Amino acid sequence: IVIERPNVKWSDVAGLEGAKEALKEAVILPIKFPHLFTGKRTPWRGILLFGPPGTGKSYLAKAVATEANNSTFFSISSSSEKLVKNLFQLARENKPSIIFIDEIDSLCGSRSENESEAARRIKTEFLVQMQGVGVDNDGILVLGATNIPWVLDSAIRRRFEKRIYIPLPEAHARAAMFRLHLGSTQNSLTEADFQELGRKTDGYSGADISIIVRDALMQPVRKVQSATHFKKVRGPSRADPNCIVNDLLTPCSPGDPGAIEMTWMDVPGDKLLEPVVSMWDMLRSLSSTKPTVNEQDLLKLKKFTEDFGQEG
Ligand SMILES: Nc1ncnc2c1ncn2[C@@H]1O[C@H](COP(=O)(O)OP(=O)(O)O)[C@@H](O)[C@H]1O
Repeated sequence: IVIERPNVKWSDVAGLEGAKEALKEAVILPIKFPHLFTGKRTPWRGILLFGPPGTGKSYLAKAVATEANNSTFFSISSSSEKLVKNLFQLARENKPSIIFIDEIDSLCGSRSENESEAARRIKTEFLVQMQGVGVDNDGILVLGATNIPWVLDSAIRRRFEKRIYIPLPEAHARAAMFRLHLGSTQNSLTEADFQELGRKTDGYSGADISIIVRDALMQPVRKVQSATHFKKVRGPSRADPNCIVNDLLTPCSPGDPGAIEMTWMDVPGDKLLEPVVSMWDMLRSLSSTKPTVNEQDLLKLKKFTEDFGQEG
């Protein structure tokens, strides 16, 4: 449904050097330098991003969605469904355009034979759109995401000539994801800290880490809400940062010199000085969270890789 353009720069996507290049070569260059991809170099029709969950598929998708030079981006997902015909339409009308279908593994059921009457109808609607009588020769590419690609139907799988794997982040990659998600928020983690976190999250996916930071990140909020005492520290003016004040209030332990008796209720709106997210927090946040992506994922996944190679 969403017909937007996001703001996820390659920089934000950590790791995935090759995915990045592979996607530049098949999506961005053909757009910028059309004369280069004519004749025998017509870019592939559909790319299929696949691999363990939370490794970057959807995310990376938005990356190309931003790096698409005004080349309108269309995104749909698992959700009278002739609206498929309708999607490709506005797409051809606005070429060059991209189509991203998250978790394409939706329309299928190649395990326990999950079968529906008209879902067999929904598939073929699009399964036909791939060629089109009125050739969509246009600069239109179809992106497909999936964490369970083997359950895919050869019918669709084989309309994606170029397929890309999206792996579990390596060390350096993790570290950056910690710094990235932390964003520009007040904290106190040193480089050596990120690297140490990177080393600790061995085997975690990118979504796992994001789930971690989003938690630790909320640590200074809890401390402020659940506090019982507040010191009276000195720090930047809430209304004008470059003007220190010796007036701000910050939550602190009852057993601390300068500890006033009162909760956030009393703390004025513009005198609150929040704590900085710390390494002790991220670690506590890391502990109560364990990697989900087990070897089966890569196991039944390694299969698809070998037994299907390209041409799907
Ligand atoms: N390689 C990555 N770089 C930065 N963030 C990532 C990466 N992979 C996953 N994430 C995080 O997880 C989310 C995207 O998950 P995707 O949508 O990548 O999961 P799927 O890959 O869809 O399971 C984003 O919100 C992002 O914060």
